[PDB]
This record gives sequence, structure tokens and C-alpha cells, in this order.
Amino acid sequence: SFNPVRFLELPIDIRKEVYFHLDGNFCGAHPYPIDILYKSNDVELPGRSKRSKKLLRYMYPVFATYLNIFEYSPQLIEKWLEYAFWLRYDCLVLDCFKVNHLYDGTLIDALEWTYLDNELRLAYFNKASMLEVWYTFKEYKKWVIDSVAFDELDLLNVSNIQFNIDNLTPQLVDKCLSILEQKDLFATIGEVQFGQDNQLTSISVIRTIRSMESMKSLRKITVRGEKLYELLINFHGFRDNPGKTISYIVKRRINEIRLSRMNQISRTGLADFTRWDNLQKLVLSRVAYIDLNSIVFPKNFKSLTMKRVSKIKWWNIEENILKELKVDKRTFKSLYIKEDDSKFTKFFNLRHTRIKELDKSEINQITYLRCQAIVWLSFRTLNHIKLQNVSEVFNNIIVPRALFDSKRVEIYRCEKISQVLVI
Amino acid sequence: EDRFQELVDSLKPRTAHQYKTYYTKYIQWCQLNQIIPTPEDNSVNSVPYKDLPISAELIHWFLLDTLITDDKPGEKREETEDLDEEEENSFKIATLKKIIGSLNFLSKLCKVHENPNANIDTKYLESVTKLHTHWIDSQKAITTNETNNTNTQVLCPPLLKVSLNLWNPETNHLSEKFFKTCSEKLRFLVDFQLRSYLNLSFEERSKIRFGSLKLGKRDRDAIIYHKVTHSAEKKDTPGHHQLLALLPQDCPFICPQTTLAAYLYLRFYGIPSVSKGDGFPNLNADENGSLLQDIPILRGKSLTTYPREETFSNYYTTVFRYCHLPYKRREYFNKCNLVYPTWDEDTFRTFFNEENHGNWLEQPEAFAFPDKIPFDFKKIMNFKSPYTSYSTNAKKDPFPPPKDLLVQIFPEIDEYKRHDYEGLSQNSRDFLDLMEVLRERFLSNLPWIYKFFPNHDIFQDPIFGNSDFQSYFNDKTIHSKGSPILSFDILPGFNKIYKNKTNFYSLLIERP
Repeated sequence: SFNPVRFLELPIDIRKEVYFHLDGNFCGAHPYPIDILYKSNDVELPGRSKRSKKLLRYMYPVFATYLNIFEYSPQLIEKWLEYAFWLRYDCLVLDCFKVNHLYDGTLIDALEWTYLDNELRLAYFNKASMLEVWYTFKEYKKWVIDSVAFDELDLLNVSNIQFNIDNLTPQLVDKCLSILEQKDLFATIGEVQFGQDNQLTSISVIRTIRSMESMKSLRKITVRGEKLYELLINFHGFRDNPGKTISYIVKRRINEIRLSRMNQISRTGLADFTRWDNLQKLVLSRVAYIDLNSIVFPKNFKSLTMKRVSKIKWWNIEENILKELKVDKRTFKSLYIKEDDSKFTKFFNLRHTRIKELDKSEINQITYLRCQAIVWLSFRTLNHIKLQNVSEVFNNIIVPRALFDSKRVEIYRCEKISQVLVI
Repeated sequence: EDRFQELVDSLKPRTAHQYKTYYTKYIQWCQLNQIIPTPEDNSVNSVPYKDLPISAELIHWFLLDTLITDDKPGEKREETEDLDEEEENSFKIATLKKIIGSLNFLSKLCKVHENPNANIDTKYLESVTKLHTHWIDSQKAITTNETNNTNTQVLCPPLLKVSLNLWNPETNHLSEKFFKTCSEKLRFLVDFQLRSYLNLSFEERSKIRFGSLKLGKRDRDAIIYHKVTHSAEKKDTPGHHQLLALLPQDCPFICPQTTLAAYLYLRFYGIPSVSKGDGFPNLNADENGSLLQDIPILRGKSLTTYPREETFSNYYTTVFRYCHLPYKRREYFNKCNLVYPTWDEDTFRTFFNEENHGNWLEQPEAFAFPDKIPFDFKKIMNFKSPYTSYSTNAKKDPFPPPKDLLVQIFPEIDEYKRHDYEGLSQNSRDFLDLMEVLRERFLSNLPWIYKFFPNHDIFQDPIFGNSDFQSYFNDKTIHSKGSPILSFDILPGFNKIYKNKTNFYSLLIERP
């Protein structure tokens, strides 16, 4: 068996790194992750019990909404309903939430408001969108927040809960925002998501926006659609519309914008972020095609991370470099490129890409600073880049030396991406 | 294995497990109906993706037998309130769209595992989605009265108004030179009901013969217009089958079988003193495809031809200005967007052939595809409710018509039965039993026509004023002299407004 006390005696860095790789999965009644169900020949199907008939009659209509998704293999449910009594009170689980909140919401991702069992309690969803842990805010403040906030007042404040519409029905959106209104819990939430599973908006989106001015702790806003991205957070040319827009006072509050799953963000001529004039990060999560020449990029933005994309164009820096030193592309590829990998290039491996670099003997230290000013004219004071899973960059990738060092650009999944030149 | 990454990433995990729930329902239904064989007994039941049968008709037959055959004989009685039933069939159409999306995703998931028996033919399922969207939007139209300034047409349908106006024997305000005889009004009503119940264009209504109307091998209540198309109307790859159906309605004035039988009565016989009809046909020298395939369903200029198009255009215009209804050209002349499904020969030979699917526990033609017609298409385009799906709604029969009144009209079928009934051609006795079913429906629906419109030209014959005819009339219409509402039903939505006699009589314009 497993010993809970011996695990909680060893110090908090090891417990952090255990609950880091324990992604969100506290239960043994977890569904199979959706890569094994598709990389298999067979299709696992169901097909009698005595105790679960009592559980599926009483416990199950409480959890009907978030757990009718798993009606395939109801052995996963009748195993789940014994965890449903005691897993939320577990010392391992509560210690995971303690060491998460002690590191400002880094370890396990994004506790979420919901309305189950007529309470408006919190919820934690794993990566398979299954609930595992549900706490009301008195219980969540009592034995995990107050259990590590002994006396330091910079840790009594709990401002990292997502709100996440498309989880739940618009009637439940209305009831959740009304009960969240009658308490003082708008400073409690940390970010909002958007759904919508020809400028028309859904009922649950309008209910979310009309109470979004009262947040006063809102950052990290995110959308998931494309026909909704083009409406409520993109500029779209329009600049004066009182109703149905996202209330510019709360545009100033947010820190970052996540764009979850789309085809293009510049479906029109320009994916302009002229407003949202105070955001720092922008994460493109599963968008299929983005052009960096079609994003307008505010005065103070720093990070543009972008994972799981299918096609990238680039900021076409190569089209502007070749006008500066005034050579041909074929002469540039075979003449000015050095491909140096001295020691810091070999630190982070990138064994599939080939990191390249301009010369020093063919450029006389002027029109090297101009060739670098081209790159900084294209980036416009961004630092963090972070290319995860990507494919087929159209233009070649150009990074400056001031940003390639200190791991501030970071290509991670390198199979089809290749030949990044650093200037 | 190249396509697995953009197949997982194409969905949310919540959407992926919802879709897996829905196609797990599908594969369980395929195992409990022996479509795909179970691997063993009392073990881990598992099917490969390589041999999982997915098609348009299999997906739709799953959709029938699980989602839209919502009979539930222990809990049927919780659909009385319009709000709860509206929420329930909105849940039905949302789960319909989600199960069609899930099985589309499953058909896409089987192709990367090399399944040759997985082709969706997605225009069929989009037609099914559009069909149920049309029905749920008709119920949305009845449940919402304050959309526009047309609350009368929110209440009143075009079909019932035009039908009850065209059953009027007098035309003192309808038309002077267009609708003189009642037989011409009946053939106009035949054309209008073959337009409404069978959403065709004008040319498929022009293609209608006598021999193209079969009977129900499963029902015997439906009139099976097998629109036979082999290699020449515009299309190659010869066999393209579009099956059609005419069911007897609850109201005897919007029934296509009653109106068809009445016009065939006034066509074969007519009035003996005013207008002699076309006469009863030969049905003795009938080649299989000559005589009944050269005679149209209604007469025109000549006695064996189809009428003119702009005459029906003027008929539509004069009736819709008499009934105050906005006419548009494509909604009654051209092809409809939502029609009966036209099969191809490959699926029609592979799927409906019961001898090539002996491994199946239950054939599709037995219960859910009657007369090789999809069930929901039949009972939506015939204006019924497809959700009870196995009831006896049309079989409510008080005061049934006797055989003595049957053997006194159309005696020629009795003559052929006392002739060599087997020695004739197949189309001949098929049309004879067709006319038997039409005559039984006409004799059943005749007392309501006599009670509401006694001056009609069916009764321009002094043999109808006998003892047995008027006795059956009084026996069927004895229960309507004091009731404020009618007895028979009208339409699946319109039985709580126009079942009252006041609104049903205000449908009429002349003699309400």
C-alpha cells in the first residue's frame, strides 16, 4: 500500500514535483486518454451489480451533467462513485491544492466555478474534462487556503479561479452569475473562457460580459471559437458600439489572451489587437494558420507563445534583410550564413533543426546593427516566443542574438520545423 | 498513423468523450441487432475499426430505433404540457445533431483504420437534419404567436384552408370561368395535395400515371408512388430509386386518398345527367407498362394527357387570392429543398435485400423502413408525429363501412374478381386492389363530406338517397349534432385550435 504520512514528511520541493507530474489525476477511476482509444484495433464496449444500483440512483443525478459524458463503460462510473465520497477529503489531494496555491496556481491548472448540488461550489477538471474535486468556497477557504496562509496576508487572497462558460448550460450560467453576484466573489475569479459550441452572440456570452465590469481581478481572458473570436475580442474595424461589446474598462485590466482552437485568426485582412492595450502574453493554442504580418501588436506586449499550430508564415524578416545588405537569396543562403553551434547552442539540443547565424568577416559591424535593427523592427519589443508543436513554416525563421540567448526563444517540438537563423 | 494527431486535436476532450458515448450507443445497437457479430460470450466484447459497418441508412436506422421512436409505454404520458414536450423534442433535435456529428466522426475514424464499409453519404443525414429541423420549427411556429402581424397564419395553415375551400360545391366568389365543375376543383385539390404531401416539382407531378401508384406491402394504408428512374431522365448510372407515400389523414378533407378516390369516381362516372366522365378503362389488354403507364392521374385537354402549366399557375393565383395567401413561384412550382431521399442502385440492392442479410436479427423493412421508405420522412411529409412510431392512430374506427355499400359502387372490380382475376397482368389487379383501398377510404370518409357539404357532385345520383347510404351517414354523423368541438383530428399541432367547430367553420368563406 501507499503511506500518506511518509509522503507529507518529506519537503515541499519533492511534493511539488510529485504533484507536477500528477497532472490533475487524483483518482484511479480515470478515463483512458484519447490516444490509446484511437491507436487500437478493438473498441472496448460494456457488457450486473448490487451496490452500484444504490449509487447510480442517488449519487449519479447530482453528477449527471459532468459525468453523463462517460456512459460508455459504466464500470468507470461505478468505480468513480466510491471515489466521489472520500477523494475530495483526502490529505494527498488537499496537500496538492496547498502546494499549488503556495506556488500561485502553477502546479495543477485552473480551479473552476460551477453550480452542482445546489451550492455554487468550485470544481477541478483534469485534462479529460472530468471533475475530480468539488469544494464550496467556505470549505476551500477553510482547510486549504487558511491552512497554508498562517499569518502572511499576501496569501489570503484567492484570485486564480477560472469561470469557463461552455462547461454548463446558459440557465446555469445565469444562476451561477446571480449567486456569484449575491456574494462578494467577483474578485475571487481569475479568468473567463468562452464557448459557442452575421454578428450574433449566444445568451450565455451576453450574461458573462454584462457582469464582467464588476470583476476587478480579471486577467487571462480566453475564447475558443472563431466566429466568436471575430466578434467579441478582435477589433474587426468597429470602434464605437455600446451594447454586445466587451466593455473597454475591463479590456485594460487583463494580462493575457489565450486563443484556443481555430483555423485562422486573420480571416479578414488583419487580426488586429489595437485595443486590449495592456496585455503581455498571447498564447495561440490550436489555431491552424496564423500570419505574423497580420497581427498589429500593442505598445507594450512581451510574450507571444504559440503551440499546436499547423502552419506559420513568419514576420517575413528575410524580405527586409535582403534589401539591407543588398544581395540575392541564393547568395545569402550560401555566403553569409555561418551555422555556429559553439557551446550555448548545444545546451538546448534541437537535434532536428539546424541553428544558423550570420558571419562576422563579411559584415563590417555596421549593417550588422542595421540587419539586427530590421529584426527588432519586425518584433517590436517582444521577448518570449516558445514554438511548441508546429509544422511547415513558410518564411524562414529569424531570431535576434539578444533574445536567442538566455532561452527567451524556445523551440520545443522539432520535427518539421528546421533552419532557424539567428540574427 | 499520420492522421491520428489532427484527429485527436480536432475535438475538445469533452466533445471526444461525448462522441464516444454516442457511437458506443451505436455499436451496442449494432450488436443487439446482429448487424456486427459479437466476439464472444461473457467476456470483453470488442469490435475492430476495420470491419465496423457504417452507412447512411445504418446511421439513420439507429437514429430511428433509438432516438426518434420515443414510444416508452411506461412513461409516454409525460408529454401533455407544451413547454415540457417542447423542451423534450428540442433535446431530441440537439441529440440528433450531436449523434449525427459523432457518427460522422466515427466514419472518419474508421477510414484511417482501413474500413472499406465506412462511407457516410452525408447529404442523406443533412436531409434528415433538415427534415427534423423543419418539423421542430413548425412546432416553434405554433408555440410562438407574437413573431409578426401574421398570428392568423400562425394559427391557420395553408393546406387546411385551401382544402376546405376547395371542397365547397359552390363557387359564387371563388371563380367564374376557372372552377365551374366540382370535378375540376377535385383534380386541382388532387394536384395541390400531391404537391403538399409529396414535395415534388410540377414535372414529377406530370410524370404521375395510374400504374405508378403501388400499395403497401407492409402497411396497405400507404399509396406507394415508386418513382422509377433508370438511366434516362437526366442521370446516368441507371438505378435511382425515390420512394413516395400517401397516408390517410385524420381529417377526411385533407386526405390525399379520399380526394384521389373522389376525383377518380367523378372521372370514371361523373354525373349521368350533366357531365359524363372518361369511363372505366379496359384493364384486359394491359401490357405490363402500356395502358396504366399511358393514362395520367388527372385529365386535361385530351382524355389521356396531363394539363397545362399556366392553367395551374392561374389556379394557384386565384385560389391564393380567394384564400388571402401570399403565393411565391418556387414554393409551388420548382424543386423543393427538402424532399424524399433518392437512393442509388448499389445501396438499394445491398441493404433492402432481405436474403443477403440473413445474419441480422431484424430486417430494416420489417418495422423501421416500411415499404422501403424511411419512417420519419413518411410521417413528416404526411403531416403526422413519428415519435410514438408503432401506434394505431389512424386505426381509430367507429362505425366501419359495410361491404354492401362497397359492392354497390365500382362494381367492375367485383366483375374482374368473378372474371379470371389471376390471368390478368400484374399491374391490372394491383390497380384493382388500389381502387379497392381507395374505395374503402372514400366510403369511410363519405359521411363527413355529406354532413358538411351535402351539395357536392358525388350526390348527383339518386341511388345515394337510399336507406343504407343515408343510414350509414346518420350512424357516423349522429355524434356531431351537439358537441362544441369536432370528433376527428386535423393535424399534430392544430388539434387544440381548429378542432373547435367555430374556427373550423370560420375557415370557410361561403356558408361558414
